[PDB]
Amino acid sequence: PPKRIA
Amino acid sequence: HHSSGLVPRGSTSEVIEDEKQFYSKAKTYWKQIPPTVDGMLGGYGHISSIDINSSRKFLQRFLREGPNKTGTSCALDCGAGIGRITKRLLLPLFREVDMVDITEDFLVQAKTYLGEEGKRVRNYFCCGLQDFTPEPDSYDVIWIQWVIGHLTDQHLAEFLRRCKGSLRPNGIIVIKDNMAQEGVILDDVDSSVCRDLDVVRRIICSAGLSLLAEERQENLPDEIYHVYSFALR
Repeated sequence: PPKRIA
Repeated sequence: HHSSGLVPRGSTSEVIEDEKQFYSKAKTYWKQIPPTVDGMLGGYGHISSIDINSSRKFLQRFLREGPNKTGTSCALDCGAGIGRITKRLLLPLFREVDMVDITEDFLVQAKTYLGEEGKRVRNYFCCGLQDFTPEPDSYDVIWIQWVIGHLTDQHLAEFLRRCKGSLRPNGIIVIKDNMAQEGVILDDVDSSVCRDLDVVRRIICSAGLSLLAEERQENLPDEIYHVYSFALR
């Protein structure tokens, strides 16, 4: 998926 | 052209320590994810329409404009999951669609999820892309979205080379994926990598694919990685 900048 | 896509080895995501585990952990992860749009998008189901709208505009340029228009007879959805993209992007634009995905449970659900237009899905292939060979001269568009992070650098290059041999005249491959701010970043939850733009362009071009178009997705939530689309052949 798209995902949060870690 | 070697039908296996073989190329010499170049660069490596040295962030991938054990390739066998990189693949087995991802296969395990997806086997327990619910076969739903929320499962496909990791809690970002609310951007699905925005995503599809941009993809449609991007692809329509190749189908509608130019002297050597891309055809509309058949598309391949790579890493298709339950068919979110096949249903809302590809089936409205291509006469028939094939799907390939590693997760059996998602291909099974796709029959239900796609509804009546799913009867225009010709083949449901269950395979990892690293092991998959699309049929020669078969597809006008090969769509590869949010799955390149699941392949090693070498397998990505070889897969794209196999894809090239699967395109019909004027066909294109599209990659749409997350791009890291810099370098290569491993997500140890789903066992995938995010790569920066320069890294991805180098993999494509060093594999012998021609980059036709590149576009950053606008209007996404502030907190997520940038998403880019590339057209190649």
